[PDB]
Amino acid sequence: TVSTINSTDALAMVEHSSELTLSITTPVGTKFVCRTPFIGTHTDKFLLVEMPKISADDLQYFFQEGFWMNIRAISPRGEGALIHFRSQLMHILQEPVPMAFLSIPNTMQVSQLRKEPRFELNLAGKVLFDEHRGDCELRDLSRSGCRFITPPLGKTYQVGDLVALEIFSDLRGTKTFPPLTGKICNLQRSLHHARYGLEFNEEGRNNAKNLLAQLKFNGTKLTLNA
Amino acid sequence: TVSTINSTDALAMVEHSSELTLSITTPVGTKFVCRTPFIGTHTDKFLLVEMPKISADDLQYFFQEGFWMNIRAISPRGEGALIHFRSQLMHILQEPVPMAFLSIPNTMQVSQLRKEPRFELNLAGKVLFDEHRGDCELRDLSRSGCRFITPPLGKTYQVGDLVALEIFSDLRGTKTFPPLTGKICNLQRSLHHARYGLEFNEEGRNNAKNLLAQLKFNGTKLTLNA
Repeated sequence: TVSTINSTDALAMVEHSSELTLSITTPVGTKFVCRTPFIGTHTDKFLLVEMPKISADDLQYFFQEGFWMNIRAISPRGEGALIHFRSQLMHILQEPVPMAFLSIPNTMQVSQLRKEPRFELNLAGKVLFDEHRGDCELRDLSRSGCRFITPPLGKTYQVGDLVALEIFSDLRGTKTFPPLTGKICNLQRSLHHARYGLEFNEEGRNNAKNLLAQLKFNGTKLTLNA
Repeated sequence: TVSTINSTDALAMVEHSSELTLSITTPVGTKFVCRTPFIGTHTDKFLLVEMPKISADDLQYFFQEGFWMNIRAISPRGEGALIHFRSQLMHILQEPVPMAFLSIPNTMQVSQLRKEPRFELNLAGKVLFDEHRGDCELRDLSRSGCRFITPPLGKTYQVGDLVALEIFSDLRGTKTFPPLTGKICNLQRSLHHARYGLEFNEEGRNNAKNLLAQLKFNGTKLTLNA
């Protein structure tokens, strides 16, 4: 799962100048999110960062000494990794150059990212198999495969079947993205669900890459950009 | 050969917290050398470093704002690389924490290191071949092979000969390091020189690794530690 290690080792995984994401919560409970480059660290005393490129007002309201924040750093190690930790804004300097000094916790949590990230969704569409079309809902998607559900009492598919998912790309479902083609690699029938796992073929992988690109992230998940 | 590239790209090759070597020349011409960790950089404005761990007096005499220095940074990229550039000490801070701000030049010179570094030397010894010993001088050495010279009028060796170099390990040449064994891979005879290139076998490589370890670096080259 996730690993908790010493901050010195966790930060060694991060490249200087890389971007940090700051989720700030002010003393009165208001929230703000910004990003700023990671300078480096001083011994084990401070985490140095550049002043966020935000309006003077936002700096005034959300970037004051003493304020706490949850920071998320990135690491290129392996297929990537995310480093999460909580830090307090200790000092701000304007001379010789504007920069902030954050606190360093004893440990940080490191999350290894997957080679092929999976996205959770719920996009209606059609399943095309042997010239017949049925309804389906895309529930999980990665550049290599996906998971979809269909009406438990509609047409049934068997493992090994070459199907094509025609996902609606519009608000009212009439237009569809290029088809996600592949073979059913697994399935599960229950009283209320017909669950299927699809493994894309070359064509399917390209259209999947294209579909992920047309989608918009709402802060929680990918959805139709409309 | 050596490459000259933009400092932003050159510094991206260096890992934060890694050690920097500072060769300082004061305004009155005196010289000093110290090492200190690399913090990171602020945008393209400054190179941040930790205060060198030297005596107060040395800091007073060699680490003042305005002083120029030649810096050498290391990079793990490839078999390694050395980044050389000149920098001026722009600002020193004591609060929130002691740290120095150095200038960043437009470009830096990057030198790729070899997988198997070669050392220049001149260590007398004996060449053992077919039970006979002759004089020689070790002139070049790496973990995998070496170059040595012998009296142009002494015994001659041919390419492919399995010889053993018994390098004297003491001040007056009577004791020798474990033998550097291998095959002559090339040679060159001149009026004043008999030059040979040796390729170590397994045994030779181990003794070579051991010999490099017993040697002392005088600041210019490796020599007998005595």
